[PDB]
Amino acid sequence: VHSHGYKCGTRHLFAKKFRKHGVPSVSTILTNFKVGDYVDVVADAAVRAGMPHKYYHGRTGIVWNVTPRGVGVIINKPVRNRTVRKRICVRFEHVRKSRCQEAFKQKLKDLEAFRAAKKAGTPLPPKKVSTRNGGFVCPKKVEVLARRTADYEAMIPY
Amino acid sequence: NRRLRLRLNPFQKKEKAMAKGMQNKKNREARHAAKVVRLAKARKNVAK
Amino acid sequence: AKSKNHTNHNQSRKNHRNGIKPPLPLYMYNSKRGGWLPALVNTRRVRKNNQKAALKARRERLAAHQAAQK
Amino acid sequence: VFVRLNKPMENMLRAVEPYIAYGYPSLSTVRAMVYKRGHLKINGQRVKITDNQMIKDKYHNDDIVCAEDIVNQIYACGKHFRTVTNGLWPFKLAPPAGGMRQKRRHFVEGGDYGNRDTLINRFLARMI
Amino acid sequence: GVDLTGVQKKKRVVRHHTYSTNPYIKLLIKLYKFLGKRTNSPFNKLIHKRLLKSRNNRAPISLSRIAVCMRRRTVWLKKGKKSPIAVIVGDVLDDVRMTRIPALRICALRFSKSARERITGAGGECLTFDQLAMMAPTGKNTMLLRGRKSGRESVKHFGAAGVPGSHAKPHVSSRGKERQRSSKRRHAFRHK
RNA sequence: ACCGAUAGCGAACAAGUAGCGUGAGCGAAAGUUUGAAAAGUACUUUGGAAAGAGAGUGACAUAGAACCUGAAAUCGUGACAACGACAAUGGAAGUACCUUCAUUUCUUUUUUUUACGGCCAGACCCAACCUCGCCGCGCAAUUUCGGUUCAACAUCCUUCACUGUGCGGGUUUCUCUUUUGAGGUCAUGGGGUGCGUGAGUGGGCGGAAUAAAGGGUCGGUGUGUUGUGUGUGGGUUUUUUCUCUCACUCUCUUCCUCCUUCCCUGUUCGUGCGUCUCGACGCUGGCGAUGGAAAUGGGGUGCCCCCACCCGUCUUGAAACACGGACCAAGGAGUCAAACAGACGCGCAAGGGAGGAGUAUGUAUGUGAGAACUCUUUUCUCGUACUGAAAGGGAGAGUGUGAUUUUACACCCGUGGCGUGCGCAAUUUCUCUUUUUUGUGUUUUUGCCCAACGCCGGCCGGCCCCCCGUGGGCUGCGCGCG
RNA sequence: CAUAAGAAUUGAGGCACCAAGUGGGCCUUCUUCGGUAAGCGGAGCAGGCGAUGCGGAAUGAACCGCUUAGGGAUAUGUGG
RNA sequence: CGUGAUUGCCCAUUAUUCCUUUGGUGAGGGCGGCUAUAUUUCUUUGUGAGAAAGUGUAGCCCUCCCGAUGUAGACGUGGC
Repeated sequence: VHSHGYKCGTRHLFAKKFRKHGVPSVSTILTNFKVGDYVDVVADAAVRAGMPHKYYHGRTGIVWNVTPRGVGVIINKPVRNRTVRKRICVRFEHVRKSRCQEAFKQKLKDLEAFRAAKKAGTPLPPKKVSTRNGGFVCPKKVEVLARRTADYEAMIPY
Repeated sequence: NRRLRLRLNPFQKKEKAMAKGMQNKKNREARHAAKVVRLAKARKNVAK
Repeated sequence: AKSKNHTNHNQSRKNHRNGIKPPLPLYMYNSKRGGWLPALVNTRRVRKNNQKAALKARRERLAAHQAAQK
Repeated sequence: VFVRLNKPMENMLRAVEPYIAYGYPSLSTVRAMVYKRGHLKINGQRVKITDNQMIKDKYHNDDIVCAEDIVNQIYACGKHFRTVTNGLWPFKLAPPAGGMRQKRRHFVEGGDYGNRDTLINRFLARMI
Repeated sequence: GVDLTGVQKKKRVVRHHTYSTNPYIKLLIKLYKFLGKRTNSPFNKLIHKRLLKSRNNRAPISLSRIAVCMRRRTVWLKKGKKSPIAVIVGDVLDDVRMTRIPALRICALRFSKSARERITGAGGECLTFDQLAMMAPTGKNTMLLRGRKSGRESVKHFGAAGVPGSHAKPHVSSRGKERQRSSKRRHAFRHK
């Protein structure tokens, strides 16, 4: 059985990788928040505080909190027969807003905007096509296949 | 069970009564078809 | 005869007996506890407020019995 | 069962091939299922079908009334496909004087499994 | 080839060839069972059903919590309907808090002596459900009182890894100082 | 509200005996004639003798002192018309034998077998699932060398093969052009019967349709036409001239060399025809078998076919070469019981439970009933706020209200989320009712829970430099409408 | 809640009380460690067996097929 | 020619189907003081013979439905 640091390491994961070294950007810091955001978790390294244990990068949870430097994310962690919500104390630097949800809503409103426009706003306005289908065809030059060995002396392994 | 069958299609009895068109009718088709294609056939011809 | 340790098999089968639960997650509302104290202080001041909404749950009651009681 | 087809749904079926046979029903056949194993599920109770009033009683609601709507709804869908189907009672066919053999797997890749497409009718018919 | 049952042959749960030893009930149920189903009345049915349970499952209700109900009348209508029907499948116990509260009509299993009286005496009315139903078929301006449940003590004795989340009182032997409670009310021994 | 002679004391018995052990001590086994009684079998007679056989007694000796009964294991016998490749008993199955049970029965009754609407399934017989298209075919043609003959030539063609001409007559469309359609095919069943009230056997006469026909009409399509136009991209085209048309694309052309809708002009097919139909229900009969004995149906043994490993148990796994298990009686193992958790019935309910006791008066043994009846003042006891080690405090911090809410007022829901419910409107019919159905409203978080104050004790005493007040601010088996 | 365009399900969900019986496993497709190896050892996944029989593999705990009311009638399974 | 001799099969507790059984958070109903509902069935293409014909029918009865192997272990009995 194995050794256990709460920050017990790995091979090639935590290490800060391919030209991706160094501090978080100021863009990172310019960000802005509100709570309830569904944001995803990543690990810089940078400061080895506010830094989750292993579970958590690549997972999406929801923020419940914004503290000075940091934000609270409750995440559902799967134990036995359940997922428990865990509320984790990160400083802001280790988390980011997805698109996961964004689209859904985005579309939903956009669509509504259109659906609404379409009735009950002014205009009227084509989008898409159906799915997939049949068709007339006037092709104009079919081929076939003849494979391997003819002129194999030109090619193949030795 | 014409009855439930008939519930489900009532044209069916009359279909059944009249075979949905028997034999004379069933042998008649081809022969038109056969010439007819030839008429169709015939058209493209020269215009190639 | 080497005396085996332990394992995990059967488990997802066991785990799936009784399933994989979350609980109506956001209960309808949170599970309580914690936060940033300057925010928490402020939120109480906008829940001060509750005695206002209790007199809005009484505003309607008065309207029904002052319009007419007939 | 009957299946509405669009890409996932093409996909769930896509995975499942050596466990299933599926393909393209025929109107004859459809009708015929509609005979043989014709049932509706009716607040439960699995009941072999009888009449277009019940059908309407369940499916007046998509202004279906009869099986010919149903079959129509099968071949020609409606997207009340779902709706129609779900109230079905599940079809149970027959042993079929035409085993599967080669110790299973797909048609070309075995026995039989996979999509018998139009050949499903051909197949299915001995099985109903 | 059968396949998963979501639990096979579906468990007592809410029950059938049924409960306690009081004769009357047995009638009641016969009476009422027709009524909810075959006098299509959710209320009746409800009644019917509601009749069926066990004592816990009929933990009482008491009066002042009805007061409120007769504040409801008061924010109901200007008042064409001007009447209201209380139900409790238990005994009505007296409360205390008010006890100068008005009269009114309550439809119960049992009213305490005192209560019964005093209620009635206050112009109230204690009607048994025979005294209800019959002369009350169908709801409408009925008020189900669904009892309580909660404030039993039993649940108290649910919980003890005394984490900051679990705050609950064990079935233990101190009835006084220590005798199994030495810290927690001090942070220190055997921590939290 | 005990045990029943292996029980029950050790000991129902001359038992704490007998017995046993040096001794200490250890310390058993062991029940019943008589409807009434010995009336306890005289007598005969054989028999050494026992004894026997008789007899004799007695209801009964299958009661003769082994006495009530007399279980099982085990064995003789009788009796057996019972059977045997050889495991053995075993399943299953049927027959034979059967001791067999129970049932029903004919000159108008049963019984085995035929037979029977509509049904109510299953199998046969013929039709077709279309179709654009090759394929080919034919011709000619080239190439193209083979059978004839002894071989060559005929017979460049036996033909495979090619290439061109020409054709549209002709197989593909396989248990894939349906997996189509009914016609009786009459063989199979593992039968078959009973709502009703009744518009009504309504319907069933067109309906169908290859199609011929006719185009026409518009409509769908490949093309030539581009009729373009659009697209411009390349060249020793900065640019302009010049050259390549390539890519697209418009109408167009209605080119079609092309579909189809419609509508006419055929054919078919059935129902029509006529309206009667009718398509929404067979213990019966025919076969042979008593007339009080049987017979149909049920029990038992044997026998044959097939089928098919010792139980229990421990184990990962036991048919093992794991253990225990020769047999039959009678024994022979999950108890009483506190606090306590749930469940449930059960009582009453903030009280409840007495409870210890004690009194208490006749039913009449008794009596002035642990147990009868109780019956109970005092209450006792637990319960009907909790919190603090404490010292100690302590809950409508009601609600509401004023409120600069020490206070002071008022006095029939703390704040939100949910709520069987109740309300309203639309919604169906119904006279109206009923009121189906719709559409909503609304309402205490004691209906449940959630979610947030609030509240008690608690703790830090906050805010602030420190401390106090507007007011804090951490915490707990607390409190929030008994 | 349409797209003009891209589910299916959902023989209920919610929710809970409380007590058992269990903790030696073993077998397998798959991955994989130790060691030559081992019907060996030792893990990972899924499935079994265990704790089920039926039907198949002349023979088999775990292979094939398939699981089971009691039957009846029919047809298949694996397998012939 | 165009198929057709004509019918390639044999055989599990699976499957269908069918019956009876059984349980079920199962479905129905009739559950009336003569309209009706079960029992028994004719005369037997459109009958409950309320009146052809005997018998039963007080909250249960009478129809319907899904499911139905299970060790340990548990629970149940209008079980013994």
